[PDB]
Amino acid sequence: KTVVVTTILESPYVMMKKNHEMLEGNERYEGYCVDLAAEIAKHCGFKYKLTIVGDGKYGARDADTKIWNGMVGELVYGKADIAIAPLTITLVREEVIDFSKPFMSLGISIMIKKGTPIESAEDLSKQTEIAYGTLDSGSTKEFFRRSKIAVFDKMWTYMRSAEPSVFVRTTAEGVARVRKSKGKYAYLLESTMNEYIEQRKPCDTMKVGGNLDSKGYGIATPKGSSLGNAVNLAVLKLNEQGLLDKLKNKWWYDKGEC
Amino acid sequence: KTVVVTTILESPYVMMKKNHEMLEGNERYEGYCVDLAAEIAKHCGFKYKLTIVGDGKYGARDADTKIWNGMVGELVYGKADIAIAPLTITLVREEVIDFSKPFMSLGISIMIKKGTPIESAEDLSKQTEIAYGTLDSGSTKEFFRRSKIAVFDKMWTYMRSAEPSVFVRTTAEGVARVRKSKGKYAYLLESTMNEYIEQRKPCDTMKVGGNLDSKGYGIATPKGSSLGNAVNLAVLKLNEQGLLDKLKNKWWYDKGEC
Ligand SMILES: N[C@@H](Cn1cc([N+](=O)[O-])c(=O)[nH]c1=O)C(=O)O
Ligand SMILES: N[C@@H](Cn1cc([N+](=O)[O-])c(=O)[nH]c1=O)C(=O)O
Ligand SMILES: [Zn+2]
Ligand SMILES: [Zn+2]
Ligand SMILES: [Zn+2]
Repeated sequence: KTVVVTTILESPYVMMKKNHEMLEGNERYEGYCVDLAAEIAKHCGFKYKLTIVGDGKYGARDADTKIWNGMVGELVYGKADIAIAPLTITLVREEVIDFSKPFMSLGISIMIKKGTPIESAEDLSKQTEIAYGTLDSGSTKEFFRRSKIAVFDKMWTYMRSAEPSVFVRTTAEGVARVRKSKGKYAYLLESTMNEYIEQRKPCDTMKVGGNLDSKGYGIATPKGSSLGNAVNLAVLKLNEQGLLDKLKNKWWYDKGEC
Repeated sequence: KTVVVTTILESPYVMMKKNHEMLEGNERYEGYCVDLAAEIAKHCGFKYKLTIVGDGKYGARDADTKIWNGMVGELVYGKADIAIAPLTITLVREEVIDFSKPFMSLGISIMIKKGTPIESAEDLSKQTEIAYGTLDSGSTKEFFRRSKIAVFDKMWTYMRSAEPSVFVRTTAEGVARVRKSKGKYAYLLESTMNEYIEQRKPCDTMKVGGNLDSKGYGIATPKGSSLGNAVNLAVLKLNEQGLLDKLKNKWWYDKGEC
């Protein structure tokens, strides 16, 4: 009866409260997705427990073992009832789990250390001085692997063969590498996260250019789950009553340090 | 079985071609949604007929009789098998029809005659010299009817009681009203249509401000349609292959005149 919610530690969606040691259950966490979970739970009339995905991944199918990892895996193998996180709606995932309508729009975007002479993906592709990479597991990497658009395939060819690895294990690892590399590393990441990091100290990064693509984050449930329909109606309700915009502002711009 | 597709005359989604005489059937029409129809038809593998919704409406539910009109009505009562149109995904609709994931994102925006002293919704609401309204039936009018945000309810209050009616039966009628009102009428409408008009001769209007909200267009099917799942996976496939971005560029900005 208590609904197990799988999610991921990724600011500002889900963060440990300063003092989580003294708190328990859901109280240990805070963020956009924590607020959204409370709201969905409330408008669906269920009680829930938040849990952080064990392997810290979003969800991909291993080619060899054909096994699903990450949050998607937790839903597929029945370890969780619902996932509320910055989880991208994709065709390959839609084939094994259900998604609500998107609660947030976004696209792949470019993060640079301020001053870097890059204005676009095309710019990145036509040069080698400035290295670039992505979160080495998720829909961003997958976007580039699969793309048939020339500029993106050109970038993918570079990135897959670059040594040392241009790929990073976490978003933070990616930001730090931008910040620390005197403008010789650029980072391709989802626009929402780019915009968030842009308003954080030391305020030395920026988003350049437009998004390379358009997609959305959705709340996921196991196929044929009994929560799917209600959860979906809830996201639509909360979007129309302005909540989702409220929450974006609270966690992005009301907190802005720049 | 040939699939009856319901849609609506709205540029650049569905428009009559210049030479539609001597053309027959699906060939009389061109537009973003026409190309969209064809591609979905190839990827779910069916044959279809394009038909323009008889009453020229998007879809709303008569409070009195509780009957659905517009394209939504045609799905609900079994007159059409699928709507492919700039149809907004909303809560009241998702309760009686099925939507695919969004094929396009957008928001309510303001259109002015060039030179009009308005920069935002607040500006509209704080004055009376300049009249304003919406498509008198659709998701936009409903957004204002329902809004609790002070500025939008302030506008709504004015709008509902305005004389003469500031509402219009078609986008075309709204734009003509802006163009001929010498700047005394501003028009609230979806960002996609606003962006398109701004790039067309006589090039005398402009989109001012940001979007007042965020949402999507989806393809709709009757609840429990066999087509439901297939079309959904098709929209995700097209978005990921970059086709949708291709169509948007072809129809919006390769067609610019200003
Ligand atoms: N949303 C993604 C995971 N994911 C996250 C980030 N990020 O945290 O900004 C990214 O830059 N790229 C990516 O694929 C998923 O669903 O795979
Ligand atoms: N997409 C809407 C209908 N609809 C369309 C336009 N338009 O064509 O830009 C508008 O300005 N307002 C509106 O409610 C829905 O489906 O009701
Ligand atoms: Zn800690
Ligand atoms: Zn609530
Ligand atoms: Zn195709």
